[PDB]
Amino acid sequence: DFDKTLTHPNGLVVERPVGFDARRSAEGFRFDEGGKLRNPRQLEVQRQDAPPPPDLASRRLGDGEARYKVEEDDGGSAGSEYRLWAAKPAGARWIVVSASEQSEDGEPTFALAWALLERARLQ
Amino acid sequence: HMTATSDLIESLISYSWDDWQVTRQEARRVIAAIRNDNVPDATIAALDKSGSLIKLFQRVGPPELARSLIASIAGRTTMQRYQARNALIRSLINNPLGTQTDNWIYFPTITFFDICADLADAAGRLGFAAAGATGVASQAIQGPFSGVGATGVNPTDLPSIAFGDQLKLLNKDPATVTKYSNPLGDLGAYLSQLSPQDKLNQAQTLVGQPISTLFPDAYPGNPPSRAKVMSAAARKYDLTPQLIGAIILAEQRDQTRDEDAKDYQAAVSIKSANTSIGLGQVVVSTAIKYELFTDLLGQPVRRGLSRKAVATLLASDEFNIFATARYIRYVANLASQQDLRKLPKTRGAFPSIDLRAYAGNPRNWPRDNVRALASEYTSRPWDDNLSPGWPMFVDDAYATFLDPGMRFP
Ligand SMILES: [Ca+2]
Ligand SMILES: [Ca+2]
Ligand SMILES: [Ca+2]
Repeated sequence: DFDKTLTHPNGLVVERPVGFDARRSAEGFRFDEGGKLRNPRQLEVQRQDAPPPPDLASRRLGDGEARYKVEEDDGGSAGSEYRLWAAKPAGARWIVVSASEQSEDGEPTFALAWALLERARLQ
Repeated sequence: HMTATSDLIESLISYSWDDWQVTRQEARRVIAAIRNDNVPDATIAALDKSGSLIKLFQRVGPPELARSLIASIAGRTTMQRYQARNALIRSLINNPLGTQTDNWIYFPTITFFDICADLADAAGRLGFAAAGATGVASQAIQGPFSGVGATGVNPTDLPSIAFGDQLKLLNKDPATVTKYSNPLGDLGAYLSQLSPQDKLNQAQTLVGQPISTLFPDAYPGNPPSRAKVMSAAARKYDLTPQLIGAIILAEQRDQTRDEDAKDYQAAVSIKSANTSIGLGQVVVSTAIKYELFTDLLGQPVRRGLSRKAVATLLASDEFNIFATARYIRYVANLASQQDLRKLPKTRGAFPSIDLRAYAGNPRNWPRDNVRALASEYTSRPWDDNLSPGWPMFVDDAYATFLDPGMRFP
């Protein structure tokens, strides 16, 4: 499910999901599903100083909690576009994952994105 | 919505003649259904919606079967885990005994559930949920390398020490103390009588066999190899499985079946002895003080474990390997904070020691770091009092793990 450990100069550490291509971004890593699929999953994980917007849904995640929202908009023949945005605290800062994929059969679970958030850490 | 598995379990409970207990055959069928279910969360929701989930827990009676059922559900559920846990709590009103029997007598039933749930999550997250065996166990019952590392015989499964011997141990009869203690005196002499192949065979036997676990049904299938668990712990603590292996192999050479029996039995006796237990010979009070299960169990479960429960967990190989690795990383981090000028005897024994290097991975440590850490794993760490023999003994084990014939998954 995950393979290599990746370390950003800002201190974000995370693992690459198996079968995804990784690139470094300004404050973390972007992951794009490999191959040339019709409807690939896209994930981003970043360190962020600002908190999440207030009053988002909460869920348990590993042994802390995360604030999140899933949005939907019009897509195409592969289904509606869905996006997860989720954040957890990391000391006085935050780690944020955002993820996207289409579905014509309802809201995706975003299981992979949740797992990536869970294992991410700052040092 | 119902599931195939929920429908099957409901059919069995509804048909069962007795409303207090299903048959052992019915129970085994329910457990198999749960373990083969591809939608466990949905199944648990369905069963809880109909009121059947509590019935299931209330009616699967013999502790061994309750353990298999509970460990299976705890380990397979994610989003519906709390529902299952709650139903189990509701069930306990009419069964205060639950799973708290035999080797599991120091775990309250909900603690058993929570351990299983946390262990399954950790095995999935840290990468040890499955591993094919690549080594076979020794049948040795005496002498060096006849403890659990060689044999796979869990210390909690060993027969009660004979009454005459328990008495003698209490009284400190010298021959009996000897019999139940570390088998080695002259460490070098012991290594001298093993060929290079004998050494490799010991290492391969140690790491290749399945973990001896107290929670086998927490895993998706058969328990993983020790090697798999060691690789996961190495990744978690920025160590290497070779270093972890070296430390454990040295402990296990200086270990016997009888020492395992004493180690565990003394720890859970009325004396609550502070013995060193299991693969890495972790001291009970050290596991508590340094929270050595931090990466496998959540804080609330950990803080609730009794001392005898902790001792019991040190006898489960995966808990022990993680505790061992966590403690090696503790000793290395502590070393990195010391002043070498205040450690003249350590510098005298290990003159190429590099304290700063300890903060990073063992691949980049001087060999003197490994030798010094071995002294400070058997003995109190960084007190400038060294074990004269343990460094060479661990260094030889490390050399074996660095042989090209030793591969970790
Ligand atoms: Ca020993
Ligand atoms: Ca011991
Ligand atoms: Ca010492």
